[PDB]
Amino acid sequence: FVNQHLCGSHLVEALYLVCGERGFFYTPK
Amino acid sequence: GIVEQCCTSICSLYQLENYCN
Repeated sequence: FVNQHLCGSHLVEALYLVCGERGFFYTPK
Repeated sequence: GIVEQCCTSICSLYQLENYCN
C-alpha cells in the first residue's frame, strides 16, 4: 500500500498504518 | 514536503517513516 501515489485521507491512512503506536505528523503545508 | 514526495510523486516506506514520531 505504500508504493503508490497517496493523497489526502489515503496518505493519512498510510502514515497511521506504518507508524503504529509512535503516531505521526501530517504537515501538508 | 510529504505532499510533494508521496501524493504528487510516488511514496515509499522510507519517506513515510520520516514522519513518524
